[PDB]
Amino acid sequence: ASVYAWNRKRISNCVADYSVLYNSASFSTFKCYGVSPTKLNDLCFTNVYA
Amino acid sequence: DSFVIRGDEVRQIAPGQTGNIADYNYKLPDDFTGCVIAWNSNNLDSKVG
Amino acid sequence: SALGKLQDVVNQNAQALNTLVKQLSSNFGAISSVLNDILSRLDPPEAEV
Repeated sequence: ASVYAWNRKRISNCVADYSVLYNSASFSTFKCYGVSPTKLNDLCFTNVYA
Repeated sequence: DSFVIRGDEVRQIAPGQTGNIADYNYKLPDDFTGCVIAWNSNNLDSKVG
Repeated sequence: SALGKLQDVVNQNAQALNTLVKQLSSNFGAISSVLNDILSRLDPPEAEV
């Protein structure tokens, strides 16, 4: 979508393995602010919007 | 400590960084003291084939 | 209210203890007031901060 009308995709009732994101080298920038990237596989969330 | 990497991966050469070469090839200590060096070397470390 | 001085001593001591205990629930400008959450959420260079 466009940035002025950015799509909000809810993520819930799933098991997320962030390793497939971390092991992907196609990303030019990989940066987290309030959480460690390698600890993401050990935490439980909700309200996830992409 | 000398090594040759890609252009975008030089930002990973810092204490407590996440990355591909950072976690599998070369990791810096959190209390690292010193300097890092980087310069473009495409004219020597590249070939047509 | 005849025993007000001893009751005042007891109340001040208990109230100071309770305020000290309640101060553990303040994050003091951090992300959380629970150390376990900070340890299990962040990398060490920011966990130290």
